[PDB]
Amino acid sequence: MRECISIHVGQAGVQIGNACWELYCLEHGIQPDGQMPSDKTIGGGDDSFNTFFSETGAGKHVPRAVFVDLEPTVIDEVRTGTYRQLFHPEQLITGKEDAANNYARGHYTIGKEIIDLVLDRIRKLADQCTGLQGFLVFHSFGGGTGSGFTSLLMERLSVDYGKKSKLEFSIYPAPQVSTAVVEPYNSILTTHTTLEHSDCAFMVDNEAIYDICRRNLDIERPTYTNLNRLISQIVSSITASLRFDGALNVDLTEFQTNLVPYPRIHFPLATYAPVISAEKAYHEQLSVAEITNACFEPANQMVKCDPRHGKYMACCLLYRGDVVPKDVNAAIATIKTKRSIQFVDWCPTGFKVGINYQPPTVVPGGDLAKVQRAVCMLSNTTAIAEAWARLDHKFDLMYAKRAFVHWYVGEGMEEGEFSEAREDMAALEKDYEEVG
Amino acid sequence: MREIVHIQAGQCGNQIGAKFWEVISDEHGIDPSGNYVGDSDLQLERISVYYNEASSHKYVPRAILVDLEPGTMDSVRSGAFGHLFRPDNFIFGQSGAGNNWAKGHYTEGAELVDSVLDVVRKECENCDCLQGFQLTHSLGGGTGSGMGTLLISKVREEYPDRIMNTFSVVPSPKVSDTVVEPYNATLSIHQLVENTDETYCIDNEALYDICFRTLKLATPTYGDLNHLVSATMSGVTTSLRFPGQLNADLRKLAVNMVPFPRLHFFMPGFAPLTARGSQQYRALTVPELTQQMFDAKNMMAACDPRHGRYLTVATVFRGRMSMKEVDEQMLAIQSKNSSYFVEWIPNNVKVAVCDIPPRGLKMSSTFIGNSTAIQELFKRISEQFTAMFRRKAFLHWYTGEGMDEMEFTEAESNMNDLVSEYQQYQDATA
Ligand SMILES: COc1ccc(C[C@@H]2NC(=O)/C=C\C[C@@H]([C@H](C)[C@H]3O[C@@H]3c3ccccc3)OC(=O)[C@H](CC(C)C)OC(=O)C(C)(C)CNC2=O)cc1Cl
Ligand SMILES: Nc1nc2c(ncn2[C@@H]2O[C@H](COP(=O)(O)OP(=O)(O)OP(=O)(O)O)[C@@H](O)[C@H]2O)c(=O)[nH]1
Ligand SMILES: Nc1nc2c(ncn2[C@@H]2O[C@H](COP(=O)(O)OP(=O)(O)O)[C@@H](O)[C@H]2O)c(=O)[nH]1
Repeated sequence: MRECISIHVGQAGVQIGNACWELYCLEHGIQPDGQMPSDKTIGGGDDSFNTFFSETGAGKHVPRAVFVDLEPTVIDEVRTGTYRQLFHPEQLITGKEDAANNYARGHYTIGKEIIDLVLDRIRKLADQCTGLQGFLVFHSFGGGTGSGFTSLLMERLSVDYGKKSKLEFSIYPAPQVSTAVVEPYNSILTTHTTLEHSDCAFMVDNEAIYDICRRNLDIERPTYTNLNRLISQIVSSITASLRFDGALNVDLTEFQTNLVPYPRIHFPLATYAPVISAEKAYHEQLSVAEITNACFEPANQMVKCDPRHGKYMACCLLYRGDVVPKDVNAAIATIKTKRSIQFVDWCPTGFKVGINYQPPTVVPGGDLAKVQRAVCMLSNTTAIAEAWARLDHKFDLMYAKRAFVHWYVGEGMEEGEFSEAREDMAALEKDYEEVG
Repeated sequence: MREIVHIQAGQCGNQIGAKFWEVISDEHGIDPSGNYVGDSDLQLERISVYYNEASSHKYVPRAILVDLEPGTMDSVRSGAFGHLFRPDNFIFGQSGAGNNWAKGHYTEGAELVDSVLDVVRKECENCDCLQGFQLTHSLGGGTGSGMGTLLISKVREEYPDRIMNTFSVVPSPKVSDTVVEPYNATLSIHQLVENTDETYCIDNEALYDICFRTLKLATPTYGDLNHLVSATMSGVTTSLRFPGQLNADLRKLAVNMVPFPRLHFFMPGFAPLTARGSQQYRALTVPELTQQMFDAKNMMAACDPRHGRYLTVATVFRGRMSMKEVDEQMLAIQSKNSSYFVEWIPNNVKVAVCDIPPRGLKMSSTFIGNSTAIQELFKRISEQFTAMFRRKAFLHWYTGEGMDEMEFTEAESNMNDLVSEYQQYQDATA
């Protein structure tokens, strides 16, 4: 009874979406030929899985998402991958030439000649909706397509739909899988023009995902199928709230309300704990108290920043299977050991919990195996300023001697944009640092 | 007297006032089916104050219940005495009333003020003369604070003459899930000071404090505290409901009580503190009532009056009682506490006596004071508001919903000026 639309931009976005949509199939029992025996095959739905699949009279359960790429190299792969028959006759978006690591080329030159088609597609999809909450866009700060076009898309959407919210999932690109060197300019130039049209954005750092996969997954060569699968698992876990059924954090509005205090501070940090290694059959057993104890370890968060230096806003949680709220209360009492915990004086505290009575789903033939309990703490820390400071150092270095600047100026951008965005990010990091 | 129209707002209002209707309806001995059970005329001397005849000359309560969260109708029609009301004023919203002002204050609710004025005028047509109004609400959430202030202003426009009284519940950190309360409370009392005639500060902080530190209940629920407030506000209404020697009325209560032109916040109290009992009770007698009437842990505001002064006083005693004895102890209490009371109005501590016992207790009373201690409560609320406000917080919700920063600033200016007024009248001399 509340529709939802997602959208994928860029190679990273489309790959993550590929890795996520089949997880989404698995979770509800949806299968490329599945039928979910409790339905009428004609709109049989309006449950929490209706928000994505707008199932047709053919009992197909077609989704609500489109994929964007300036030059077909991954969107084709999903067009001829595994769930081929799962998408409409050329509903997807294919271009002819990428922005090539150039924020400007996607922000002023190329996208400004393809965007109208994207908006037409988004509107045409939304018309079939009835109660849309907002958009969930997938992009990255690395390239110029998944960044310049994303910011331009933000502007266009906020122009056409300002009332509705639109949650974001982003990647803070790492030197380890750095496919460019002009990422930091794109990152600043995207965060600066994101705030005024953003509401709540999640960053998942490929530094962090790479570290997790290399360390606790026994993989030394993280292709774009390993890190991609891990991130898909995290995204499914976070959106399970609205996805499976009703509990804490039903709606995107509710995301904002219980997460974001201050519209300049809307980058929640997500932690996880169950990192099942591999097909390893037997290591030991597991306890809910154990995983909630682990969800405080700095090594197990989706973005590298040590929060024992700062204060939290609102530390929500989710769980899968084996309800035991008394154990949860004991867990809060234990973590109250105040060795690495804090809250903020002005507003009281709430560790809202919502339980899903389904054990977590796993990739069948992947680098994981099925477990029974799961949990994901979305702690809106003040420590998330570490990432911005780290990226500011590099942006300042590169802008010291005006490196690469021509590749942006000579395409429809001015010189003052760089300076003003740097100042704006300085104000933003000041706005984080002052809270306390 | 003339008739009274009762107005009920939100979940808190609906629950508290439904329990209050139950309490008095038992007190006036009326059956759920509208059947008549009372055994004397002294019960129905002032039944016309609230209840109106049916086609079968069957007396029916006159009240209105307002909210926007459509799940409250079934809560109304599922109480013990819930179906008592007329099936014409169960008018509610249909899409929730999330605790945001200017949603029920500006955005919507302002579209149904026509509906609520229509219903209130419709049932005051059957009212031969109008006395005043009874708005029950709380200071947190739209349905509740915002609708209450909007209704107050609207009926003040339409009926500038008659009296306007209301019950205020101030949410507290001690029992409160949401946290957007202090903004609601201050935004409310700003309208409330300048737009109503008298108001009762039915607090939650003091309520929880005493219930947990003496009554020692594990989980203060919407059941227990509803019972407490319904009982106390029934005790307040008794004086009008009963025929008394201090034969006070709403206009008379205002004239006697109201000291300044902006200080009309009362502190309803109760001497024989009562939990959910079964038998008759453990016995209580006169001097116990005398002492527990004006104790430090029996009111509904977390303040010690000995740190302040009373502008006025009032009481309404219950049960078969020695009037001369009562006057003797009251004379002593006004004699042995010379500094406790203001020197501006001698012969302020008024007293009345009632006859029908409370339906469950033998000898009780009802304290309705007007102190200078209420500055502690107001200062508390304003300080927590400004702590939430020095840095913005969710304030984007309000600004995008219709207000500006100036309204917040002026609400704080008004509250701190009010606290200054109470401080000033608290430090007079001779
Ligand atoms: C610093 O970050 C923090 C984050 C959260 C917390 C505690 C966190 N916070 C709040 O939201 C409290 C007030 C903000 C208001 C805001 C200011 C009103 O405009 C709201 C509104 C309502 C409807 C539509 C549009 C707008 O929202 C709400 O009351 C909503 C109700 C609705 C969404 C069902 O949610 C809740 O009532 C909750 C989430 C069940 C109550 N509980 C909480 O544990 C503390 C901190 Cl410190
Ligand atoms: N899918 C995926 N992408 C990643 C990962 N790590 C980094 N990337 C990013 O993938 C991006 C490639 O897509 P884009 O950023 O859109 O590249 P572009 O040059 O703008 O355009 P295309 O190459 O046509 O997509 C780079 O910016 C990388 O930073 C990862 O683990 N998975
Ligand atoms: N329901 C109820 N709420 C109370 C009571 N006493 C205090 N409250 C507080 O009043 C607030 C409820 O506001 P409400 O009227 O529900 O706002 P609404 O959501 O706009 O209807 C909460 O902060 C409660 O803690 C009571 O006896 N009953």
